[PDB]
Amino acid sequence: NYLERVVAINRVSKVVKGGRRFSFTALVIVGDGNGMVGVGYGKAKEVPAAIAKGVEEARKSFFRVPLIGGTITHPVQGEAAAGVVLLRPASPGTGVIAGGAARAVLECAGVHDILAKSLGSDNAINVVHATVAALKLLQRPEEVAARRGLPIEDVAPAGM
RNA sequence: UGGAGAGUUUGAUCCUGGCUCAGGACGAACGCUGGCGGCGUGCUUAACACAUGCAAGUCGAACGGAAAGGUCUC
Ligand SMILES: [Mg+2]
Ligand SMILES: [Mg+2]
Ligand SMILES: [Mg+2]
Ligand SMILES: [Mg+2]
Ligand SMILES: [Mg+2]
Repeated sequence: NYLERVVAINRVSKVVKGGRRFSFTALVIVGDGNGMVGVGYGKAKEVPAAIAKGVEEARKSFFRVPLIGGTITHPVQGEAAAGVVLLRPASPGTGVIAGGAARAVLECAGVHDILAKSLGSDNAINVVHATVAALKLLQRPEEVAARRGLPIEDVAPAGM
């Protein structure tokens, strides 16, 4: 009952005396589609096995995403090894304006209204890691107001 | 009120970094094809050389007059 997206599958190799031993990696995104998403790498000698391992890794590594009604609360910039991803909230009309990896992550997390731009490296793994880093950096109004005081010193027009 | 990427250096990897493509636009040209209407638009090159016709006249209520028409007129 989850949403699973396999993002990138590539064939890696290792050289031995005989020749090249091939294997497969399959980066997988898994999320409940509502507010919670996980990422798992996964790797094996066969594509379905790698996909499976990615699925269990992601499902074990679920984490929670702060939404404010179908979009993220405030703009953020996430930083992976060398991938840079910029996310900004948008009005309810907009869709998900994102690239491949970022779109996978956001649509599995259950985000409907986002402008996502990748500025650093183009590797899919690092783009995914930067996106999850930005989602970690995200904040909620309720604990920012808990940290500061008098939880009205913000702007909460919609609510619901 | 608005921002999408992909291919390509390696046995494989991650960076750096060029090259290339997917969009739009045109006072356009060319290829194939071609029913109609509405509204626009048409020498971007030789400020090269130009046949022909037309693109600046008007006033008799300023004037002397009488080539033309109309006149009473011989
Ligand atoms: Mg770069
Ligand atoms: Mg080399
Ligand atoms: Mg080597
Ligand atoms: Mg490149
Ligand atoms: Mg000219």
